[PDB]
Amino acid sequence: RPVDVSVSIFINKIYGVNTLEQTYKVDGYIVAQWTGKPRKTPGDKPLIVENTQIERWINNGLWVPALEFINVVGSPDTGNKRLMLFPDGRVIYNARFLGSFSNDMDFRLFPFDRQQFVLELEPFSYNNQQLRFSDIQVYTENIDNEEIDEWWIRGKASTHISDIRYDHLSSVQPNQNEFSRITVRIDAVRNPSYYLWSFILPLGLIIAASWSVFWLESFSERLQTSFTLMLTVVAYAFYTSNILPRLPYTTVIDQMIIAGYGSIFAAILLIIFAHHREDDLLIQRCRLAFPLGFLAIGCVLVI
Amino acid sequence: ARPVDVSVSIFINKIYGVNTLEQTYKVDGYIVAQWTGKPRKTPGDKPLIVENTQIERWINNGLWVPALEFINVVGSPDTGNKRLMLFPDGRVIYNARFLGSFSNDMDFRLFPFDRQQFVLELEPFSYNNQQLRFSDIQVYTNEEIDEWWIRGKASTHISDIRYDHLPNQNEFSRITVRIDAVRNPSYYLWSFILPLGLIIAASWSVFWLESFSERLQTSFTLMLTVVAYAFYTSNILPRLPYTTVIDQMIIAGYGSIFAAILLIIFAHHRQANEDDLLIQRCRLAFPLGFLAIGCVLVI
Amino acid sequence: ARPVDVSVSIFINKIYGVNTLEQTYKVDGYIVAQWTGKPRKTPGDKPLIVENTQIERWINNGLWVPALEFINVVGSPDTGNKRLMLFPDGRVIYNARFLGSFSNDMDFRLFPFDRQQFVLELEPFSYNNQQLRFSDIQVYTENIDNEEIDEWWIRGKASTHISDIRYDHLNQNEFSRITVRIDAVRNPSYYLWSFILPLGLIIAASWSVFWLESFSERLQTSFTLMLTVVAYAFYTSNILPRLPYTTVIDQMIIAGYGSIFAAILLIIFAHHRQAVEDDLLIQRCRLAFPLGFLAIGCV
Amino acid sequence: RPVDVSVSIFINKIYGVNTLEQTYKVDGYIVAQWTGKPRKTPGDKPLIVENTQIERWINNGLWVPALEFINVVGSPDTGNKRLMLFPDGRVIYNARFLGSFSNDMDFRLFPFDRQQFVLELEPFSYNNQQLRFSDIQVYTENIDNEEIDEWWIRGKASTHISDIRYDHLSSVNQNEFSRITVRIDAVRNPSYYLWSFILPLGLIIAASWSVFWLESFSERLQTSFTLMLTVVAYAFYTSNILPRLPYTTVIDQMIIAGYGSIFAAILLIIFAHHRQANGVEDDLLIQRCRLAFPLGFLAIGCVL
Amino acid sequence: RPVDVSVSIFINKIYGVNTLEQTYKVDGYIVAQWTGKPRKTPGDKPLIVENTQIERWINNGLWVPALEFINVVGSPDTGNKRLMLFPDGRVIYNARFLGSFSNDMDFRLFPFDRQQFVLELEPFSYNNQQLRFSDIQVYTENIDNEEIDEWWIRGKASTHISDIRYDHLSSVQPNQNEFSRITVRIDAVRNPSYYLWSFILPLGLIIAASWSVFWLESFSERLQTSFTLMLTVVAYAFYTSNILPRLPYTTVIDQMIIAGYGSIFAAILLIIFAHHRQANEDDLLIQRCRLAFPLGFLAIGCVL
Amino acid sequence: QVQLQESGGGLVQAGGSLRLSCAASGFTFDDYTIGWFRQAPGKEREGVSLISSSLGSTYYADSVKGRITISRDNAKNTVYLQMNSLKPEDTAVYYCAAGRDADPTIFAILRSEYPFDYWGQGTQVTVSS
Ligand SMILES: [Ca+2]
Ligand SMILES: [Ca+2]
Ligand SMILES: [Ca+2]
Ligand SMILES: [Ca+2]
Repeated sequence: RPVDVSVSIFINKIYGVNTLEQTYKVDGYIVAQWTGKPRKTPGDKPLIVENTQIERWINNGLWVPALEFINVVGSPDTGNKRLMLFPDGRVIYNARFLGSFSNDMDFRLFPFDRQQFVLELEPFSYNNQQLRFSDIQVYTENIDNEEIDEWWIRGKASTHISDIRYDHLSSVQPNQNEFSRITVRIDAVRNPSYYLWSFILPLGLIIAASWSVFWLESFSERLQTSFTLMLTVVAYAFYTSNILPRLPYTTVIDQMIIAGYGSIFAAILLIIFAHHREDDLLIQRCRLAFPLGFLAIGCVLVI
Repeated sequence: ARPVDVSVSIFINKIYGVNTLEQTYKVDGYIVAQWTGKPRKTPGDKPLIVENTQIERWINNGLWVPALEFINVVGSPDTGNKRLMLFPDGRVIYNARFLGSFSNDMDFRLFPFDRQQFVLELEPFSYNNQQLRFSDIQVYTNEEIDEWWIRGKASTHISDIRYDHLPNQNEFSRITVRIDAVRNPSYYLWSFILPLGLIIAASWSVFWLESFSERLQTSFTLMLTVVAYAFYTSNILPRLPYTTVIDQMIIAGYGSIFAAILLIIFAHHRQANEDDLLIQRCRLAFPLGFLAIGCVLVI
Repeated sequence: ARPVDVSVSIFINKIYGVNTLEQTYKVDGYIVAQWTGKPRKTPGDKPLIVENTQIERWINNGLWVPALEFINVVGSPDTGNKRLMLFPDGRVIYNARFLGSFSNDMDFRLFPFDRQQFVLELEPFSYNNQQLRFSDIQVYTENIDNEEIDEWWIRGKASTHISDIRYDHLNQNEFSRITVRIDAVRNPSYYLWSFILPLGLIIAASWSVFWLESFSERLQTSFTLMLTVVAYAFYTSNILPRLPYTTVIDQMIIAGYGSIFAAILLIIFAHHRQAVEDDLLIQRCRLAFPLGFLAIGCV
Repeated sequence: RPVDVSVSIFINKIYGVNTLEQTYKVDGYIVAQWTGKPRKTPGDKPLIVENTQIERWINNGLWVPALEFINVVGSPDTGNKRLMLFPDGRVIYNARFLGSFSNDMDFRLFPFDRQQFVLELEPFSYNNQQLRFSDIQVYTENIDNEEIDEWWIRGKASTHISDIRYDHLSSVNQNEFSRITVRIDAVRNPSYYLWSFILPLGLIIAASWSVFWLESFSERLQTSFTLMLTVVAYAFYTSNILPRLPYTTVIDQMIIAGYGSIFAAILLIIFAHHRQANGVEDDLLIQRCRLAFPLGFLAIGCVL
Repeated sequence: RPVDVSVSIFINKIYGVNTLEQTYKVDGYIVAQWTGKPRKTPGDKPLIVENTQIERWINNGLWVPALEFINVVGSPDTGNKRLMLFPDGRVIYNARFLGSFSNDMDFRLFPFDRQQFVLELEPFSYNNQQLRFSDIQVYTENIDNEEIDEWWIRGKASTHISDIRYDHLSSVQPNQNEFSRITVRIDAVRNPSYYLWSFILPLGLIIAASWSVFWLESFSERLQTSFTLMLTVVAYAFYTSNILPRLPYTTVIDQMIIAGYGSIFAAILLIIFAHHRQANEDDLLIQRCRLAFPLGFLAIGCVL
Repeated sequence: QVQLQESGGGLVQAGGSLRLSCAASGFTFDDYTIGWFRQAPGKEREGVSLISSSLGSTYYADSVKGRITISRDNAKNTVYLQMNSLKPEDTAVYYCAAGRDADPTIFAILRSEYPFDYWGQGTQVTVSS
């Protein structure tokens, strides 16, 4: 009959987010408990088998199933391992792990993006007719000093035990293709404090200051200053790119940089148009029309 | 003694970590290999599962598990969980998770519009096609979020590699998998190509200035803007031993500004003494001349 | 039965490789653990030394060597030479060199004047306080006389605690935990002279916009000023550690943006809001602007 | 009677050149063949011993000498290993390897530098009286699409078997070891550096000479500061991409020449405006050095 | 009666200096020789035991003491290992190693700093009453092509065999708390050619050209130009920081960049002071400080 | 399945000799360290003699040294424990253990009984007069 396995995962740390790879590091413990055939433990007390010695018990016939992290990128770093063998037959496997996990992550709303760190566990060789997950318990520590952390864990870990029906199953034949899978989801929100005050705020001042070109008296002053403005945006796009994470798409900050280029370029066209088509009264006094026109297009960027 | 027929199945979970200069890419997936050996008496006449550490113990006892090498892998791949499914009739199924860095000839000259094909080359390490033969191969593989866009289902081919610099036992069966992909150019178009276009276009507005001193001094601020942009590009764009599309645009930017400097000086110093009417009013000829040369860059 | 008393001694050789974003730091040192087990018949009734590879062989033959885990270590640490000193009476002394990356809650908001405490948390991996207990802890930090050249200044001999950790989600739920704390202060010399001081000069020099005669000179210069702050914001970001919050230097950069931006609006306000008549007080704010900035600086 | 060992090295890839460390990565196979005592293999056919099983045979008495890569930086990454044991007594060791190798590399001529990637092989414990290298064969895959490759392998291969004498040994006498030396000549692909670094730099330096075409002294001096700033911005664009070295390259010298040219022009601009009979009388020849300055620079350029 | 151990260390390469971590990589060989109980070697000739086979001899009773690198940062990469067992009883342990070593390093004089690469060896478990180091021999090479190298080794290795007394030790056996320690020191000087020509020299030209502000005619020209000068120093500080090694203190180059900021800032104050502090009237001598400002700077430069 | 079939025990007259036999089956004999143990009534099971093939190690208890000789025979996958000049003290249940990682050299110090994966049923050896 299917072996019921009770799992408990302790998450110690979630860090090392790789934006381009869509990977993140998770440090914690994994506990698995199942009941086997009763054993004759020394003095009828639970027997502890640590690390190297675990393999010796397996060689002698102890059944220790391999549980694979479906979404782990490469073999995880396993710390200390232990087997607690009870005389009644129940076995408790406990091990420390650090692994790089993968999940579909959308950073388009950066620096206001919300992600969910997922862990997918499943037996490597035994279907749900042989091994089934009875329950899952996830324990996340509290973010004591949340202001100091890069990510803010919002939701207490979500858990779900599902059954994945694998298609191409070699020599399984009747029904050796349903596998029990534990799925853990930890919701988190990025800390945008740094990006708001050091990236969004100064950029706003740069774009706003670029509109002051219309307050200049001479055409030669309006056009020459706009090149210093253009150079300021380039210098800022560079300051942004060197710090911001690399992605295959544009973020909120990136779009602001593009808007900055557009605003300065549009102003250059207006400056030339007014002077070569006696300066136009309305065009030269667009000191109020240009910022409002930009803010109007800016509202569409949000909605 | 006919060759041992080996049925292979590769499951690709992730293709990432493209290293432009090394021409490498990382591949995470599973490898399944099935062959039929001598029958066994599995305990209880049911398939026997042998996991990880125990696999080596069976090999020490005489179990034949051939080494299959990834021809194009850069260093030993990271093997996760391993498994052997031993059937009573003699058939053996080897299943293992792997993560390896693979190499292939990659051309990034069309960056950010380059199209690449991720290849996997498998082959037995010690057994020729007279001893071990690959019978068949099966490959199993929200696109807006991904850096690369996988086009079609993986291509597969089983060939025979003849080693010249070693009877007729010099041929090895090789599985070759090819996965076509196209780069997501959205980011590079809007944050690199588009602003660069505006910088180059805005550089042509130097001809709309009234004074020669204004035309020449401004061109230096323009020259400095291209340098600042070439730096912004280089720091983000991947390192390569050749120029890309963006790199050529940067070179064209240098040329346009430098050509304008020559025109600005030529118009002000080559006359009867008097700015040449046509040269100073090249406000339309300079952009069209650039666009004309720009079209040749594509064709 | 009674708990096995374990006397621990930790020698700290080096603390380096602080990763700001990960809140991690590397620690090199030795770990010594002493306990009394079942007596042995050592050769010539003299202490027996068992090194490295041989330690595992003794464990296979029945020697009880409990696994002591570093609670706050990020990934398995790099263990150098290992040694077991087996006494005839039953004493066992385990000694090993280690290098590990440890984690702790670190606040870098006061950078470059932040103070941190590097922590080490030790605990048996499988034996509770009823089976294995820590009797005492002694930490040996080395006195750094050449403290001028070190990045961090270890301020005070290590703090030590031996507590009992109760685990709710498992009366055998309590484990003996050693907690080591090493207080340290960052060396701010480099950041003061190369990052704070020049910035002060840039922010002060920006106030000389009001000393310019013409409105066109005052406004155009303000754009060269705004570009100088951006260039400095970049020289800072490329060197300074990446964090999810602003530091002291970051706030100074933000203040620089504010000062220049406020000056731009004052320069325009003075020249366009009148009965071309620059307000006598507003354009002579050469003294009011720096004092107003220093006042906000004190807050 | 020294044991004759025939070696064959297959080079699959040469990459990951570290300029400062003078290191490079090499992926390939190593084949070593020698003849030992005859054996009775299953069905008198060559016996294949793969990976893990090789160590089992060594424990039982099979002599497998350790061949060390003299110039490898750290233990190389050994992939699949194999031993082909023949009944007549001959043994063939085959193994895949990936290693970081060191050699004296000079990058002063960058980006037009020519390097030679070397592999030095030698037995770790057996001298030439015990183990000798009989021959060496090196095989290289032809880089047909060399336009894509960062390095262009010129020479097919060079090999040499020498004898290294050590003037300090345990045996208070046999102090000579057989060493295989492989050399692969390569030339860097300078296309990228010519079009994206050399060419734009040329335009920057040339455009800096146009300061003499300005009318006013105030225009000539103020513009030269924008020129000076352009070279600094370019030196930064160069440094961030170009490899780090303990010496200057060709590009580095060009950037230095740029600093010198602009600085020399600043001195000339001031000298012409302040050294005259009047208060403001620009020397006719000095201000019309629009042709003398580029030729003077090109003259210095040609000798360097 | 302590076991006398003769050590010989061969240094092949010293590279990968990590400024912030105060570490340096060292590739080489380690040879240790001691005399034990005579053995019955095959054919009474020295017996070679390589790598995996060493562990087998240890399991059977062979005494091979663990010699630890005191100042190594993490477990070093041990290549091929070898035991040469003589019939008379003498044992020779030879192994290749690559390790990251630590030492107190001062880079305040960068790029003219002089460092000494140290190696500290000591038995891991045996005190000087059990195991003593009799002698040490260090064999470095003779770098003839030093110009290509980042570091210049000056003079042959220094050696020191001493006794380290630990106060807080395990056992109380009177006078058994001392361990024999080998200390090797290799002096080296940084190659400053690159930093002199690409960092010091251009910086000198930037600072010197910054003094040309006083040669401008108009106050508006003097003040606006100084902002372009200020921006040039920032552009240079950035070019410097991105290439120069990270340190917790300022170097010579860093101080020059600070001096550059001071000079420009002082000139800004002088430019404003001359134009606004008068009877009505740009000061004659202060604006003609075109010679006093550079000499005042050079005076402060020499004092520094 | 692993079977350590023991034989050669039973009743013996004081001062006599006896040769024990342990027929090992169900495992690769050579890469193991078969040995013999004994447990007298109301006394803890002690180690007698252990012979390993992988090593050249052979343990002999102090209470039996000089009157015992253990030997191996891989041809028949058996271990022979010959005990001469017996005593009534030798009376005990003689078990035959076999461990993979058991070292007779380390056993002389530890006297663990931990590295023995497989154990025999035991043969009674009684000595009297
Ligand atoms: Ca995806
Ligand atoms: Ca925390
Ligand atoms: Ca050298
Ligand atoms: Ca120190």
